[PDB]
Amino acid sequence: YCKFEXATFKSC
Repeated sequence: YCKFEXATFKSC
């Protein structure tokens, strides 16, 4: 989660 949620540093 937060960093690298699947795509890249996004969310949180």
